[PDB]
Amino acid sequence: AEVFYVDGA
Amino acid sequence: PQITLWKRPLVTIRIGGQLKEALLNTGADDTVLEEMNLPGKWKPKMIGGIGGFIKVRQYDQIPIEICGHKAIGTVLVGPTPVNIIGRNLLTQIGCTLNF
Amino acid sequence: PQITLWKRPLVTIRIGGQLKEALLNTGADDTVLEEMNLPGKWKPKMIGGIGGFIKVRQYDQIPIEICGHKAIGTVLVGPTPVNIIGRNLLTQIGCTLNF
Repeated sequence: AEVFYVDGA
Repeated sequence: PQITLWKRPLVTIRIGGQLKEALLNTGADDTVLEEMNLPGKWKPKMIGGIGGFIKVRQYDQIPIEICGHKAIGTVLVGPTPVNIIGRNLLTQIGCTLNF
Repeated sequence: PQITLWKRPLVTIRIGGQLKEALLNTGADDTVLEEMNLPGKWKPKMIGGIGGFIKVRQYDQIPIEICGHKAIGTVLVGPTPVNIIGRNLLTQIGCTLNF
């Protein structure tokens, strides 16, 4: 399964 | 609309001249689209996910319609496996989390 | 509550008797927390996102209070950048997206 956290730094 | 979270909250977006499926992503600061050959100037950027960082192309002031709601903003393009609508655009469409 | 998205949707959670901050993440299928001890048996698992895959420990049927709402479900523990509450638990507390 998948976890699409995105950190914009 | 109200979107339930039993399944991935995918909706239709319109960007440039393309309709695409995208994931409404409260866990994303930025909007990240699967590789596509957009015209326009861009700046390189690196964005982090659970597994590490990836390189993307940052395009600014790009019109994008999300489920009929018009928005305009920064769109990142790179090798993401899914189109991701991030907070930068979810705010523009008046999207909230509710419970 | 109704939660807007101009800032990351961070909330206080309680788990294993301990308080932590966590990110309400509609772009996560599963819940992943930073390295910690949880009681009971776990199973090794891998999960993916931007940047690729990481190894995690899967604990099932773990109670967690998110804000003041009770959930009992699967919690993954590993080297996630941030504590993430995923759809498996967001559904349990009645969370939806609205625009």
